[PDB]
Amino acid sequence: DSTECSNLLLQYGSFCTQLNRALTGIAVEQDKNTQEVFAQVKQIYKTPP
Amino acid sequence: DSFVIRGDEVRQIAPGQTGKIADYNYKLPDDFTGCVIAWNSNNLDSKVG
Amino acid sequence: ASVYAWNRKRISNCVADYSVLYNSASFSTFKCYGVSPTKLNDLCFTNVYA
Amino acid sequence: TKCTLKSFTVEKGIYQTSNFRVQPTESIVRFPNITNLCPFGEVFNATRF
Amino acid sequence: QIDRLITGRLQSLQTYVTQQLIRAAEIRASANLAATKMSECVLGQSKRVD
Amino acid sequence: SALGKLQDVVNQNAQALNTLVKQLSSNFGAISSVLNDILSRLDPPEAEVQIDRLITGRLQSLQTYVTQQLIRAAEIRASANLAATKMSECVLGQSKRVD
Amino acid sequence: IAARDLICAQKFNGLTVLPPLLTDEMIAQYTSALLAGTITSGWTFGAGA
Amino acid sequence: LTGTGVLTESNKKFLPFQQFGRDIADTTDAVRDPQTLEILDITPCSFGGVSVITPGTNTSNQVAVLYQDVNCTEVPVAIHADQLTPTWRVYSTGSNVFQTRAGCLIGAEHVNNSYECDIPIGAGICASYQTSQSIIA
Amino acid sequence: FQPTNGVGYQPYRVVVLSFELLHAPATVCGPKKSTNLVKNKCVNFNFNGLTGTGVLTESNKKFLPFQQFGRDIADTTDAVRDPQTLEILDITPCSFGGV
Ligand SMILES: *[C@@H]1O[C@H](CO)[C@@H](O)[C@H](O)[C@H]1NC(C)=O
Ligand SMILES: *[C@@H]1O[C@H](CO)[C@@H](O)[C@H](O)[C@H]1NC(C)=O
Ligand SMILES: *[C@@H]1O[C@H](CO)[C@@H](O)[C@H](O)[C@H]1NC(C)=O
Ligand SMILES: *[C@@H]1O[C@H](CO)[C@@H](O)[C@H](O)[C@H]1NC(C)=O
Ligand SMILES: *[C@@H]1O[C@H](CO)[C@@H](O)[C@H](O)[C@H]1NC(C)=O
Ligand SMILES: *[C@@H]1O[C@H](CO)[C@@H](O)[C@H](O)[C@H]1NC(C)=O
Repeated sequence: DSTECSNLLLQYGSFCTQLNRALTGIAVEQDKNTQEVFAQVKQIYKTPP
Repeated sequence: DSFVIRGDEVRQIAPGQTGKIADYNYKLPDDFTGCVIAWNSNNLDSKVG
Repeated sequence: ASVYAWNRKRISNCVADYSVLYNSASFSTFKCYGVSPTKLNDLCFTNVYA
Repeated sequence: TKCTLKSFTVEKGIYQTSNFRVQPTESIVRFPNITNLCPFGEVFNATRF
Repeated sequence: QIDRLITGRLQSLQTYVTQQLIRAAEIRASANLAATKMSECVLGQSKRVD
Repeated sequence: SALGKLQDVVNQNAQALNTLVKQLSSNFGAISSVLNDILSRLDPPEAEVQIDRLITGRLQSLQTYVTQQLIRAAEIRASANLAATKMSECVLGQSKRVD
Repeated sequence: IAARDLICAQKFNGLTVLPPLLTDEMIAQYTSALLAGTITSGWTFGAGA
Repeated sequence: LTGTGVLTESNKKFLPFQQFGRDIADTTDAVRDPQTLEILDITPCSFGGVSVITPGTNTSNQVAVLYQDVNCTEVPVAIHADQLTPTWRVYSTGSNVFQTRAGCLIGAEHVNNSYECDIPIGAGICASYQTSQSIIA
Repeated sequence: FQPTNGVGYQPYRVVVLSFELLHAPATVCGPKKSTNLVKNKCVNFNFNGLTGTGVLTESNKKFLPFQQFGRDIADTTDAVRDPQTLEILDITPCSFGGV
């Protein structure tokens, strides 16, 4: 809640943008891990009695 | 390093300073480690006439 | 000029040699902000206002 | 998104964007209910220090 | 002071990112093992021992 | 364009290089973003702080680029391990695994 | 917890938790489909039809 | 203490020798108002928990926005749509509003039929550019 | 003002010289004497107060009349307008570290 935010963004925003892109890549990697573990066969079969 | 100047030139005894003393008379290095001491001596140095 | 109406003068198309001021005037205060006084000789200024 | 990525062309996908949309227009000042002026005449203009 | 504070916060976030890289590498190894076991033992029969 | 996994590599590399050269344009809390102005306007005893701030900011930007390269290299290494396993098990032989 | 609100990000100074792409219901349905297909078919589950 | 943000009323209780509050110790979350002795907590004005779902600029220039971890009824309050430009008021509310567990998605048309995922929004919700020609979720 | 006043009550004449460094073409310069131009060689150079070390080549860039310096990435001065001859010279770093 600084009184000047746009100046601080223009001086230190691309650093945090690269770090947030790194964290987003990690999160996407976690999603791909879940998909490659559970979604190997994309066929839904109903539970038989 | 002992000498006598006038008052307006005491500001020139410092690293990174310019002036008449700092250019032509006495210059201190940029990486200077030491203490500059200066005191008024109107009673001693100056005489009548 | 007075301090409430200070005199602004443009300095241009000349050579800024302050070493000619050594003989006549002694400056009690000489403080340079954004530039070092030693590097003042080897520099060129776009517009100068006194 | 263009200002966050520093590019005029963005690709397909989802992008986290930093704040550029809101700018404050008004300012409020809240100080305690104090009326009297500080006795700097007693501190600074005393007959003896 | 603002440069020092923001640079310190950004360096702390960078160390957090590197810790996340190590944790994501370990989780990726575990997920690769889980996917290999899913493809070789759930979806079929494996001749490997243990 | 079903080759969206190979164009994405080039796009990600270009986006990382852009981000790096955009961080390089910042002045990192100095009087200028170019070293020549600091050397031209300031004597070394007070120019050294500005030099240290600018070079430290550039080196931290390069470090973030390096960490992004570790993430991209880890993803590419996973894809390359999958490709090598499929080459050894399906091109060079027959696989009993499904899908 | 699937219920975390905006007030949490302010507490963590910016850090937010992104929810996974696959809901636990969708992961459980993948697991149930794998179980039903395995028990019903065996090796022909992944081969299609 | 100068700053820029929004204030809400707080249920916190201050000791008589306390004036400011800092739960995270790098941001003053709460403060005691000097005139009226009520305690007001300070939330940052920045709402950066918004993600823009877009196709290629080469393809189209229309977008959707996912406001993360907020309810769809509180989207104008959270983003302060009164102080925004009228172009951002298009994405503040409208007919194309979908409440997901990841957040509130405005600007994309919800469809009951399901397809494969190309732009992962989250919590089982995905977005695509499909038919005139518009963004569907 | 009186001549018998104290030092702090005595007249003080103040001249404040406001500059602008290394952003526009310059009309006022320092006492340093200009020398010859050595093209296509590694040399310490000083153009309008801008000091540097590198090599210079002739450039095909065109400068607007209010422009003096050139920066593609804004952390290194690419091209400069030579103050005597109005040709534009672009500056390459002397360091060939690509070995
Ligand atoms: C300080 O005291 C002197 C002597 O009475 C008076 O002339 C002067 O106005 C006072 N100044 C202030 C600021 O009160
Ligand atoms: C402060 O002064 C104003 C102006 O008279 C008044 O309206 C307000 O009630 C006062 N507040 C307190 C706490 O006394
Ligand atoms: C989109 O890209 C193609 C090349 O892939 C180009 O021919 C076309 O002009 C582009 N269109 C726009 C609107 O940028
Ligand atoms: C959002 O507000 C509606 C209004 O009644 C409410 O029914 C719903 O439960 C709220 N959602 C969340 C996640 O709080
Ligand atoms: C989708 O399902 C909802 C369920 O209430 C229904 O109201 C709506 O008409 C359906 N839309 C389409 C296009 O089937
Ligand atoms: C500057 O003066 C020298 C000496 O007369 C001359 O040789 C040179 O051509 C001049 N440069 C100009 C006019 O640009």
